[PDB]
Formats: sequence, C-alpha cells, structure tokens
Amino acid sequence: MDVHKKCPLCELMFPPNYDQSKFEEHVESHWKVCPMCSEQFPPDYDQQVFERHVQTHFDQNV
Ligand SMILES: [Cl-]
Ligand SMILES: [Zn+2]
Ligand SMILES: [Zn+2]
Repeated sequence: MDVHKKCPLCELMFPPNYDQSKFEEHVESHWKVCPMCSEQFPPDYDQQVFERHVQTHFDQNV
C-alpha cells in the first residue's frame, strides 16, 4: 500500500511523485553539521563523539 515516500528520519510523508531532489533536501535538513569542515552526521549520532570531532579541528591547529 505504500503510496507515499516516507522520510526515514522523521514522521513526514510525501506524494509518491514528490521531487526527488527536494526530498533529498528534506532529509539533509535533519543532519548534524560540523561548523568548521561541514562534515554531516546522523541526527542521533552521539553528541559527545560529535563534539569531539569539532574540537579536534582546534586541538589539531588546522
Ligand atoms: Cl573527550
Ligand atoms: Zn524528515
Ligand atoms: Zn569537521
């Protein structure tokens, strides 16, 4: 019966003909983003681990 595109990260759903690219754009909008290098992560990626990534850009001296 699945007549819609399910977002995998939230509860939303879309017309089955919903602009693929716009849908990719939706999905991307949940991702966490490193403010220095822009790497992206699952929204639920561990916050400690995530912060450690950011910090490393500094600790390292880029
Ligand atoms: Cl740590
Ligand atoms: Zn979503
Ligand atoms: Zn980064």
